[PDB]
Amino acid sequence: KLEQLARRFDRKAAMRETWLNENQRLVAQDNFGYDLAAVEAAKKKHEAIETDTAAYEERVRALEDLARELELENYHDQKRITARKDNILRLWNYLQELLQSRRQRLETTLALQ
Amino acid sequence: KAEDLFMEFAHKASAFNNWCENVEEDLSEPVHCVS
Amino acid sequence: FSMMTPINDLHTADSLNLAKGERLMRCKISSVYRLLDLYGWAQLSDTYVTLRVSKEQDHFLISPKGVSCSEVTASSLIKVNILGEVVEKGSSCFPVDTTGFCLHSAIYAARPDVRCIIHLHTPATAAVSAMKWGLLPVSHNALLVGDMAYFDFNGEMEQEADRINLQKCLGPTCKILVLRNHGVVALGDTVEEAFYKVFHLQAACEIQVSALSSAGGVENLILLEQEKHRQKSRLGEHEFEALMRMLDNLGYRTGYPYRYPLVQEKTKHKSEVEIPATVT
Repeated sequence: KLEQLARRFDRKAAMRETWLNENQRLVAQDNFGYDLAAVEAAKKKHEAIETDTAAYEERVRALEDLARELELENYHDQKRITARKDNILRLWNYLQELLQSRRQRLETTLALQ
Repeated sequence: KAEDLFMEFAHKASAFNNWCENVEEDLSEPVHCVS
Repeated sequence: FSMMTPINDLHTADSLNLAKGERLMRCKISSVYRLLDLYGWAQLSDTYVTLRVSKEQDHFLISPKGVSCSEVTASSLIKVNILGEVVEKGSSCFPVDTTGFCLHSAIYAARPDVRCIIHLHTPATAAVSAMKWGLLPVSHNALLVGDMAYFDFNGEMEQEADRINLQKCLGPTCKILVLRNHGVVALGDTVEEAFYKVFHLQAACEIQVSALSSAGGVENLILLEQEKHRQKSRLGEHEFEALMRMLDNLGYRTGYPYRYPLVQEKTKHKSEVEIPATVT
């Protein structure tokens, strides 16, 4: 049973890691529309994306909880689960930092217009 | 107000989408088990 | 009297525990070792090329320590874990050291879309790594390389915090990393694209070293602007097949599967009185 739920851990973390990569890719590019109307449209689209990411923060927390289930049960391979878990957490923190910088970028562009 | 009519849909669409993905990925586990 | 070793040893082994696509990736990275040995870039094992087998199962393939790049084969490769634990060892009676994998491990933790990471220690690339403004695109090949990221390297990355700075400086979408005073690192989804970028950046560095020597200054050179520079074949698909075909013509048992046939093979001249062939 515990090996089955570990293999479910791997299969579950695969999508999370691919999604972290994919929004890294899409927040990487910056294309602000011309003049204040398009700038504020991009601003509210950013706020839509920011509201969207908080939905999967919950799923990442669920992955945390079932990950620490293993170390509660004293699994044979602790290092695997712990390393994958805190690398996922680090990458999510990095995506927050990029979102915050992207936001500050757009308040600067709003303020100078 | 015209904008409010867009933005409550803007909330509910994302909630529906992530609920759909949740029930997508809770589903496909093959579950053999026993007895 | 010969260095020639059959690069495919999967049939003679008939052992070990393998994935569904692992035995082709082993041959591909062994061929990558053979090419980097043949050009004279590297001779001594320092964990140059690392490949990820699968997205979920991890189990990254690396070269054993102590075997020179000329002597590496398919069965000699070692499948290790992300931390350094031995997942599977091939037929290579050598002590296992995974110290050099630590340089690739945090890049594995950073970007998943990469499978192949190639690290160089050539004198030209290490001189460019010590070159403080980095690669100046004064040549066409350096324009073909693309964008670069620069990262300070203190020689250690076992520390928990150094990994954060490394993945910070790498960026979300950048496939060439330049560690200061430590050569270069190339990043690729396939081994073909990574090898193509390695070759082009090595040629660009070789051009740039001679250019900076001969000119004596930046002002004596011309630099075209990055803004001005700004069926389907993948970035390394076309060249790598030619290299594999040429090694097959020499005689290395390269397991790389060719997407299209080479020769038409016009039908020969047939007689009815042939004994029917094969041993069945």
